[PDB]
Amino acid sequence: DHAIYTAMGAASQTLNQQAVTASNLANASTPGFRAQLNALRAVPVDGLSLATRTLVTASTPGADMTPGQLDYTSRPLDVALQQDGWLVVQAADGAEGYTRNGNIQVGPTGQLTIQGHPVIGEGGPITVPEGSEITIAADGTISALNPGDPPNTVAPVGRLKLVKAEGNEVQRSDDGLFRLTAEAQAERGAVLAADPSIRIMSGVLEGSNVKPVEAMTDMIANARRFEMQMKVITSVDENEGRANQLLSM
Amino acid sequence: ISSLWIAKTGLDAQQTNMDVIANNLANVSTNGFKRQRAVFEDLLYQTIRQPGAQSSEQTTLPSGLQIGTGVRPVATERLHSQGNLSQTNNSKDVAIKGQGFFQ
Amino acid sequence: ISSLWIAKTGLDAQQTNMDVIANNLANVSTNGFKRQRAVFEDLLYQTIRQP
Amino acid sequence: GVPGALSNQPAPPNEAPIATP
Amino acid sequence: GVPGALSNQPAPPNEAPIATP
Amino acid sequence: NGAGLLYQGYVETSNVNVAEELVNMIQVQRAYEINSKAVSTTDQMLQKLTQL
Amino acid sequence: ALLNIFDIAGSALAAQSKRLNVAASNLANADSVTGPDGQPYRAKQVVFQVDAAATGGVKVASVIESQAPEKLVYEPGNPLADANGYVKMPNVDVVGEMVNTMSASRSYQANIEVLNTVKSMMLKTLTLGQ
Repeated sequence: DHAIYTAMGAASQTLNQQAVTASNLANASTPGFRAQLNALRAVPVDGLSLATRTLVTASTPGADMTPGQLDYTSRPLDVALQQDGWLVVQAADGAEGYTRNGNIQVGPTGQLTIQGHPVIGEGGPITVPEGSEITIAADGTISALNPGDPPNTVAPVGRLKLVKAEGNEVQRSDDGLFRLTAEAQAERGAVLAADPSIRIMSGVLEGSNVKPVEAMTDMIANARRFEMQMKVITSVDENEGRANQLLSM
Repeated sequence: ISSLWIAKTGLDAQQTNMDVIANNLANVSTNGFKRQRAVFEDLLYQTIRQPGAQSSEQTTLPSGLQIGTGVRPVATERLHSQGNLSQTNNSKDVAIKGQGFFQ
Repeated sequence: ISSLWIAKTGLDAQQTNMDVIANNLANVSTNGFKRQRAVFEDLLYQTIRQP
Repeated sequence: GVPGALSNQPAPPNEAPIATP
Repeated sequence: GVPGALSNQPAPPNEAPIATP
Repeated sequence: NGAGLLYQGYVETSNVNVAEELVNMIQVQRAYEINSKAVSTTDQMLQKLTQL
Repeated sequence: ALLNIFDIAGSALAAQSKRLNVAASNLANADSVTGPDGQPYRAKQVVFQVDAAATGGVKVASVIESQAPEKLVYEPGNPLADANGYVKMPNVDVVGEMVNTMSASRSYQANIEVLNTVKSMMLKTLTLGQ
């Protein structure tokens, strides 16, 4: 009689997985987006008799850090990272997070920032001259040229801080900025250290890694699974309703 | 169901992006025009179940889940680059280099 | 979503090549002009590790 | 005891954990 | 008042003017 | 102070390139179609649930 | 009272019908202009509220006009054009209206199924009164 509960739980988790897939498909064009992997997880109920009821609860692993594809925009301050590079920026709460959205912008007061959040380098957030043109090197050097001044006065005015996370130990926070897991940050320190083995490319921008074939296959599988679970639900309901009349005289 | 109200946001973002592209293509002959480029952002994620214990002498994958919320058009930037110069031979036409605007 | 952006980059590179060719051909009579040639190079290669 | 029979001790509670520690 | 309740008088007749008089 | 120079008789044209616009149009159309399919399959799921 | 279930379901059906009618009217007036007395057409939405009799049915207090800006289209040949030669086209989100219609239909079917089940239960209830 309780198989209806297992079937409805499976249906609800299928709906959750469908919602995850729809979320991945919707923002398929945001720059520097990481897809949200998902896979059903089994939980067996047991004890003292005939362990048969095994429930299903959907779960989502961290992400797939497969690099997104690069498109050339020729904008001087667009950065594309290596296989597993990250740019570290302070978040709203004041803590640091990691991202790959290379669409840097400069405010009216010489404040560099990715969308919403300022970029950090040596020390606090990096600041450039008031209206200087900015060029980004292949290793993170920010060269500034004051307008009108002759070209022979290009000066380095700071440096980006680049970290290296392999991917299995980073988890997406509530605002889309990745952070190290508990054990990873315990064993590598609260704040990561800059490394030179990471190179950027100026002028190109990174998209998102969403697989249309994977999305379509998951949608088809979820549709079929949900329909099967619904059929099991209605069969069990009809069986119980027909059998309920035994108590009569 | 959240799927409908997520795909609605996806469709809206796509429609606005198409409108921006159409606007850029419409004024392909407007003098002194700077092209538009629309950038979006994913909404804040909603967590349901926190991840459990990990690396406990086992090779299990994490168990936590968090559903998305959709995508919103966050900004639209105009590329203030340098365009080409067309010769009109009219004595009262001015083409400005570098950066600057007439008040 | 996979070959579209690669082909877009290729088209952009060919457009830049055409632009520099046209600029070279335009001032075929300008005194003291120097011909320009562009050099290309591929972007970053992604890696897929084997088991 | 065999299923469906009588017993003098209550069954232990059911847990069904998501992932064992 | 609330739709679906009981009233002692009919509602005024409906009309859809194409152009205002 | 960083100001530009003026050329007489010349007009600055729009800085629009059409290859990127066409590729963006293709990508936008494909994304729209896939989102429409997502809507359709979710609607089918809800219909099958309500036909319980 | 075991009979307020019918009232709740009927209120839900009426609210869903109202919302579907509003969506259909907006779709019909998607590309209209210069309604009665010349004022531009504006889209409308509905707001659902619960009747705290706790748990209660759903009602729609009033239809609220959209505050999203109207589309301004340059066409001086229309007498509605202002000093800038602009006409005010209504703001209609076709995808939004399609989604609203889908949601209304699904809610309507769910409520009718609930009514069917409760009607069967209530019909079976009276057999013990003899």
